[PDB]
Formats: sequence, structure tokens, C-alpha cells
Amino acid sequence: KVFGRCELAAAMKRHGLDNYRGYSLGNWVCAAKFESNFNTQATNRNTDGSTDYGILQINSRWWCNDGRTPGSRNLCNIPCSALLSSDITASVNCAKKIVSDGNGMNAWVAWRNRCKGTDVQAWIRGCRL
Ligand SMILES: [Cl-]
Ligand SMILES: [Cl-]
Ligand code: NA
Repeated sequence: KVFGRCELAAAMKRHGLDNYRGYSLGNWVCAAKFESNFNTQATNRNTDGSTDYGILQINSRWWCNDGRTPGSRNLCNIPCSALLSSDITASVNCAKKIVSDGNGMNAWVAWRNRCKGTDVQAWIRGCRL
């Protein structure tokens, strides 16, 4: 499923991400835009053989099991395929664990390079939330 901007914002807000660990909703929508273009089915292979999955491009080296990333951790205790569902619950619950681990949203390279320090509130402008 490819989300619209306000649709995803409303979905993330209902799942408790607005101001989660101090990150306003616009940060999460901005990260999703540049990580996956709002597409729950996005996958990208990394140089180390791991793969990023879903709307927030969660990495199989640490966070989910895809059966082909040797020596990887499964810290969200989920198959990576569950992160590709049109229901974002699994991706959001896993993202909450990632953003709480110490580095905040700097774990998402696209957020660091394209959202951090910008007017991220623009990403929820006009949405009925
Ligand atoms: Cl915001
Ligand atoms: Cl980037
Ligand atoms: Na959903």
C-alpha cells in the first residue's frame, strides 16, 4: 500500500508516534517519505547483505528476521515480511524500539540528511488530525 501524506500522519498519530520520545509527527512522516516514498512494500538491499523493509526501512541486520542475514539480530522479534503489511502497526511498534535505543531518529539516514533541522511541521500541514 502507498499511503497519502495525511493518511499516514493520521495512522501514525493513532498509533502513538506524535511526540514519541520528543519527535513531533512531522519528523515521522518526513522520514517515511524519504525512506520509502510512503510505500509499505519498499525493500532495499544493503552492501553488508542486510535488507531494509517497509515504510520506515527497518534493517534486517538488527531488527527483524528475513532468513538470509547471517549473524543478524531480531530485536523486534518479527519476520521482516510483517513490516511490508498495509497495516503499519508492526512497523510502528518496531520503530518505537529503534528510536528509544539511544540515537533517536539518527538511526534513519534519510531523516538525518533530509529532515533533521528542517521545518518538519510542513509535512502535516493541512491534515485533519
Ligand atoms: Cl510536526
Ligand atoms: Cl540520505
Ligand atoms: Na495502518
